[PDB]
Amino acid sequence: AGFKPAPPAGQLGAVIVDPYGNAPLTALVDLDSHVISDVKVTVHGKGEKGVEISYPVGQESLKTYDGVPIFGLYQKFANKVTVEWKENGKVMKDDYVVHTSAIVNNYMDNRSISDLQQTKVIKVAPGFEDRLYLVNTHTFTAQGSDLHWHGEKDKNAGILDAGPATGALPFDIAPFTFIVDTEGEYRWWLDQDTFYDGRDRDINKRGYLMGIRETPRGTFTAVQGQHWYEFDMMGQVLEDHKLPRGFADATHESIETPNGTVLLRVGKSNYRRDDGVHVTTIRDHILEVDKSGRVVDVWDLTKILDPKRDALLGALDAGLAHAGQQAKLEPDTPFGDALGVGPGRNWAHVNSIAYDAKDDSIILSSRHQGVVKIGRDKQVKWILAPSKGWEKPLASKLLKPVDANGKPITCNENGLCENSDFDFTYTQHTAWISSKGTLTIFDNGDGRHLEQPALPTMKYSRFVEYKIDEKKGTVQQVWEYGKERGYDFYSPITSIIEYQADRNTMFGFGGSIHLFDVGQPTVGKLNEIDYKTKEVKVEIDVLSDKPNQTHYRALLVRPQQMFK
Amino acid sequence: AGFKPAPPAGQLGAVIVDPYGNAPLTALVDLDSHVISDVKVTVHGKGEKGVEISYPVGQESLKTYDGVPIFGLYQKFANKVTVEWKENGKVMKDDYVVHTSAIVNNYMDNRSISDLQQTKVIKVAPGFEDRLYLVNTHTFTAQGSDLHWHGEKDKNAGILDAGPATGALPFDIAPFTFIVDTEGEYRWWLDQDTFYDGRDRDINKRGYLMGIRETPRGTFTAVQGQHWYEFDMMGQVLEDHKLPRGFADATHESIETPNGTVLLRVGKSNYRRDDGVHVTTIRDHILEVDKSGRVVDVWDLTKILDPKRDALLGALDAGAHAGQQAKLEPDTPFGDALGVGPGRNWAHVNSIAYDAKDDSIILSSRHQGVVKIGRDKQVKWILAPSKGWEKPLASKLLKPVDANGKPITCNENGLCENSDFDFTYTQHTAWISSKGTLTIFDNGDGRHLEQPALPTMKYSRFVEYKIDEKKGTVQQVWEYGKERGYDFYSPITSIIEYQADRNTMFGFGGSIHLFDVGQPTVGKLNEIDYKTKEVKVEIDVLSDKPNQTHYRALLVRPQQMFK
Amino acid sequence: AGFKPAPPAGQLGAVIVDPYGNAPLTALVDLDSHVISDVKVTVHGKGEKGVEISYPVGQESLKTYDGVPIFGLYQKFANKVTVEWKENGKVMKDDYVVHTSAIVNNYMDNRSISDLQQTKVIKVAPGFEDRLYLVNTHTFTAQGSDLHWHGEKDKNAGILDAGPATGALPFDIAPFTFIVDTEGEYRWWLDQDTFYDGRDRDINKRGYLMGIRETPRGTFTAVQGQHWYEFDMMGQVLEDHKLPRGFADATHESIETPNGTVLLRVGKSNYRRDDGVHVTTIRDHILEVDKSGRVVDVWDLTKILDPKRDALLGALDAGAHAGQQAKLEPDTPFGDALGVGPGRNWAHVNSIAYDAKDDSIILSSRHQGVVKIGRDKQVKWILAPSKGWEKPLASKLLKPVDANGKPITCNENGLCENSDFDFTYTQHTAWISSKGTLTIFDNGDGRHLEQPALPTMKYSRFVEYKIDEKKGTVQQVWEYGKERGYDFYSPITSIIEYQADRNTMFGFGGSIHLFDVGQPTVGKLNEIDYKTKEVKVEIDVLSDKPNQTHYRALLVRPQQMFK
Ligand SMILES: Cc1cc(=O)oc2cc(O)ccc12
Ligand SMILES: Cc1cc(=O)oc2cc(O)ccc12
Ligand SMILES: Cc1cc(=O)oc2cc(O)ccc12
Repeated sequence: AGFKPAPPAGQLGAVIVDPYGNAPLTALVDLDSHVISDVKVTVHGKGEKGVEISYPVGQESLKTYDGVPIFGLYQKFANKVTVEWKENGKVMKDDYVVHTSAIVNNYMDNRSISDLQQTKVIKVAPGFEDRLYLVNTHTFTAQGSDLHWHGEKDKNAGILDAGPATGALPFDIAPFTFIVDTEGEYRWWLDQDTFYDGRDRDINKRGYLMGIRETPRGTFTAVQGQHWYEFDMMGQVLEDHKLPRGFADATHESIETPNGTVLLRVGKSNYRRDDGVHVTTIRDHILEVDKSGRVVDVWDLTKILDPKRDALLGALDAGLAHAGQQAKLEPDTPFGDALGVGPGRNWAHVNSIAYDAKDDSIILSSRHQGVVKIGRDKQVKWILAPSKGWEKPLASKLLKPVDANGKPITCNENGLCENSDFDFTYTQHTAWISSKGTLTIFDNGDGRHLEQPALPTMKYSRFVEYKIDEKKGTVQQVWEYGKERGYDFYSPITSIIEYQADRNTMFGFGGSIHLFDVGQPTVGKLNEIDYKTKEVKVEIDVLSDKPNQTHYRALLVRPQQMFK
Repeated sequence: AGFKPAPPAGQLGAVIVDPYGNAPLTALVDLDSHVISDVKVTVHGKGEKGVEISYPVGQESLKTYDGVPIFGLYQKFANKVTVEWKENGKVMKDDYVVHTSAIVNNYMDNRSISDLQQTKVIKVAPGFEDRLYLVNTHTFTAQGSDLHWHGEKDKNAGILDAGPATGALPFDIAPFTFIVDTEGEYRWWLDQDTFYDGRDRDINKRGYLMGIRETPRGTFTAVQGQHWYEFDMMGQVLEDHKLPRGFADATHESIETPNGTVLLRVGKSNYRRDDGVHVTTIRDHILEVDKSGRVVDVWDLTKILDPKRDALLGALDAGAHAGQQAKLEPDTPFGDALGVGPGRNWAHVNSIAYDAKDDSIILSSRHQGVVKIGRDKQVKWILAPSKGWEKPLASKLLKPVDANGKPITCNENGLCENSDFDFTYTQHTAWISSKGTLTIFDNGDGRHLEQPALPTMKYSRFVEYKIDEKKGTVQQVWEYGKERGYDFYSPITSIIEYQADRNTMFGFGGSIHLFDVGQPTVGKLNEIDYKTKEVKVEIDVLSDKPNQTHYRALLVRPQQMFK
Repeated sequence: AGFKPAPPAGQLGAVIVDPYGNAPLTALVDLDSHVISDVKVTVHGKGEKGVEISYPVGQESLKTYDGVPIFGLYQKFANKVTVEWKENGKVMKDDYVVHTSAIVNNYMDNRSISDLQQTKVIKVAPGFEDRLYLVNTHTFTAQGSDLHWHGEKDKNAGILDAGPATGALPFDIAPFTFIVDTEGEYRWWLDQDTFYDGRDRDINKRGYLMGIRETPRGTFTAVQGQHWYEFDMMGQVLEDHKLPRGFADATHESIETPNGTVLLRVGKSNYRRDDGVHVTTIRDHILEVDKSGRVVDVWDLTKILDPKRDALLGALDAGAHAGQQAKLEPDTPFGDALGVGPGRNWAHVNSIAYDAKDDSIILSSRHQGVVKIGRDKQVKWILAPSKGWEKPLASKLLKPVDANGKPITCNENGLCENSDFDFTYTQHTAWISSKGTLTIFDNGDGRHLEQPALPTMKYSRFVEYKIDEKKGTVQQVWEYGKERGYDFYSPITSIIEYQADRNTMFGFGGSIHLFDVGQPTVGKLNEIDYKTKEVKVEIDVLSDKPNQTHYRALLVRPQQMFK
């Protein structure tokens, strides 16, 4: 004999904790050749106020896992799990005790407050107890940024000098990926080693895990460094693709379209500038790729927008900590991940993508320029931004602010409006299309009205929603929130909103609250705001495990959709 | 810085050889940020009778490779290549001299005749000089089969005994993957390290590279051991998927459907038999999987067909001990062995065809026949001699008919009276031609459910059928090879596929002379005129070790490779 | 059972080609549980003037390989091999025909002249026909240098600027590693994938394969990037160590001591300068490490020597912009660049010798000279022109003397009056011959701390010295090459080593014609008679791409390879 496999737990197979080895708060009930249907799983709340997690499991899932997927376990706990099915026409039920192990943070040093990120529940309105949020955050590595792309030497550089760096390889950090419930408990953990290894020098396993977005299959896409991925809630890495050889440094976003493709935000490696110098470009290219990893289309933004436009670039906050100081651009800023104009500098900093199925177009959030729609035809359709700095042909594409009745609102070139609640967005994020059809944006608000304010705390962020009339070329602000909440609700970077049709709320995550508060944990604030009354239905704070460490994004995840 | 990159070769960028590192007879012309269109590549023939290779290159390819793909080089040679394009409305052309290195066989030993498999051009009709063929063949490793799946110990077994083996892990061999032109020159090579490593004991890089099929994108799918793949002619691995956790041992076939899914042939690991014993089943499940590697559907053939049917199994060549008829036993231990029941090689399914018309699959069972099975998991029809089949299945058997539609009388063994009609035996590649007919490679071992008096009395056929599903009849409408006898007999493997572009039947017999101890095995590439039956192409491929079968070959077209 | 292993070839086991998968011109005769002794292998020459290769094989090797190691095959050939042994007191012999595959260069592009480096046999004196030489050379990758270490941003730098680079990660190139016989045939090849992968971005498989040195076991040590290695002539990787975490960028040398430790040349990562800025230092630390990869000792040369000394640095060829004298600057950014101070290439140490007699190390500093440093971390003596050196170091300078022991008068630039005596400049391989003398390859760039009127006025020397450490004197006792002029001038790399078996000076000039734009670079293998100065061997190796330096070569002996 050798060693036997786990024996059957009840009326099906063994119950396997973490089948794929990437998700320790998950398990699987082995099917053991049983033919079953009507499968329904219930993970009971831990103790008194504990949140219960419940979902149906589809056939494709049962077939793919060869078993019933168990999602929503607590760490280091004797979880109580109920699985119900139909077998041979008869109704069946098993009760399992599924013991779990611990969540490990593999990236800790003297900066660490503790191992895990802390949660504080601030508000949970009745009827929102069941909400689950996936938090896409990260934690500093001991080493810090240790690698650069090698670039091309400029003719004006010292003859003796080594070659310069290029691109944005140092944009690299350990991931911290979990689902939190409304009691503030971790109910899912993605092992950090799934995608990342910050101790090895294998660039295939470095980067910044970002752009976690749900697919039509209830699975998720993601980007990290030079690869893009698809994974599921069982921790199965379903796709792992290298970027096509011409491109590098995928960050911020990955979204599956209805046509089966995936949009990514990358840079072009070995991009030849008009002066013949080769650079890796920064955050200014869009790819459409298929599940074969092949390029279906590319948008080179350096030829579509205006890379010499510094209207917003010059209005920016230097901040860490050289904070509260307006960015002074320089002609000789060396190429690299650096504020500046031109291909090879961070002139666009595109940070989100939305696919408009209606006209086969894409909407981009550019942190440093504004928000634009670009066609399949590579033509600018419209731009949402202050008018300053834009030249013709592009100035003609700026949308015109109007009111509820459609009458022009009067705005200066800096985007400051007269006698109106209307305001443009500035250093914004997640310009997405809601189920309503409108354009929702997280208006971070750094460099608002194209200047820094008199004092540093005079900043605020907004959840805003616009209605756009494309034929008329008009934009109407139709909803906003957070303007009154001041610095204490200001995320200078990252962050996301998304409209939730099911309970008519606006979901939001402010990812860098108190970023600049030296020695203080950064706050990620999960919010759900009632769309009609503007009341807080959910407010949950996530505190970084090291001081002054931004979070990136969060998602409202629904267990009902996870296992098609 | 420090060391500079390759400089531009002509008017575009550098020309890199084997950019992905898996295809040493390819190159890439870096785009270097040039905006180009109307691209056309030409690789010139080597010497006097050398075959030129020419193709257009699409925008998707330009964008994917960040350059112009150069396919069809010769090894260890100063290839002459011409690239034409349009840029700023101007017509542009470059001529490049692209030097290549050598093709390496990493699996040689005292059995090796030489390093590479030898090609002999026998016949090339005018107008067929341009043809290219991808040969999916293999080469023995020094150690042979070295790993087994662990099975469950049987209760009739000894108390002290170690557990048995199960499944088919030993089905494992180094790949030998190349494209040959009609001068018998190698024009493409897939490095053996791309997918395989027979020296390491990482099961993820083991198995039997098989089922190389073109996709709608001009790329190819393949299976090997516990993974399935997609790659392209630049040697880029586009997909690499583990089989879903319930399944094992993917062999023989992989085909992309029009719905974006892929059909695979696997076995079930930890399959619970009715007597409670768990086994890895052998070559009797079909998976439909999506490009995420998830299971869209599963056909469990042990519940759809009849695993107890020994009609054809009992009548098989044992081949060390070839020639002999296979005497089955009730106690054959579970494993990759001839036998009945789940956990033995009762079915040995070796090809799949998706029928888009009714959303069903056509399967070739080496040991049972050819069957259509529906999305609903119901048998729609069976092409096979009637012996051994019982109701409810017996009634799905197709009935042979003539050109006018009248019954052909056949005994239960598939022997027909006064007819060219014959069923298929131990067959392969039951596919659906562009005509809508069923093409099969009829290997012919166990023909008429018996062994012949003499081994040399065996023959193989290309054969084609017209099926009326409504009427439930089958009509043999084309055959070839019966009259070529033994020197055309492939006991195993092999394939045919109807070519509409030039009305030929393409064929590859993979195991000609397999049983001639000490002799190279012959893989014969053939294009046969569909009307005249004239041999338009015949090329023989000889194994680099004796008694080493080839699997399949494909007719590849350069103008489809780079979408 | 499934697929059988290779069967026995003769009276032992199967004969496997490239058993470890890294050395395609080797084979192994499986022992198959035979108990043998007195083993001798003979690989016969190819054709008329072919060099036979013969050697004994020890019990340790038999046991390690589980078989008889076959070394010295030709590529793509039916090698004839004879194996003799003793078994049960009977004398035994087998003759094997061992077929091989081809040698592959995986790094080719439009710069490629052809796939392999070309060899030209110029001179082979009788009694030197058997000589074998391992050539440690390299080949440009398509992309060139693509990665940098990230450094610490300097406070005099722009607020908006991204952080700078540091260290020498770009020092990275595909290896080209082979053994040539005196017919100029390749008799061994180390697969480039053994250690390197220039297509992937796994830094563990990057760098510059260097410092290949024989060990007391007849195996070899090497360094590449962030790892050090030990391998043998069967292509077996015996050790693979990461550098200790404080260190980076191992280049140029690796030598095993008699105490079981290994000496390496690295840089320090996160080295804190006195101004508080952290850098990866360049080529200025020596590690002694044990076979566990642990640090036994460290020599930090930035505290032992003088990093501010620009005597030789200021006088260097800039070579794109070759010929020009190097005009140093105070603001040269830290990095792999000519300059003073920690974090610039002030030292560029390129060889190490352990002196067992007093437990000290002799170093060659390309930019400073030759120095002995003790276990105690004290400078024992310095071989260099006196310019730029200040006390306390100035006083450790050796003083030149004649055969009778009398002073030779030299200016501060190393120009001597009425003497053959000259110091070394930008030199390499300051080793200790079996005679106890110091041998150096005097490249000669920056000779006499100046550039010449004309570039063609440069020459290189083999040179030998007798040092009295007690007296503090140095005596030039042998030189060669000054009178061969430019066609013998190696600006960089290169090596010599005294051969006692036949009283020759072995040499390899690695960069002959380096600056002839568009021309292959020449690596010249030489054995020079120590008494007569007659050229006993001269073989030229030509780079596969223009202007591509070679590093080193070693004289290898088959009868030592298999302990
Ligand atoms: C300044 C900064 C820090 C960070 O950790 O992440 C970022 C992500 C962005 O998209 C833009 C800016 C930052
Ligand atoms: C009998 C046999 C030997 C082999 O080497 O390969 C095979 C492949 C198959 O699909 C079926 C049978 C065989
Ligand atoms: C100048 C130079 C070029 C090179 O390719 O390799 C080198 C190696 C060295 O140790 C020192 C200098 C060089």
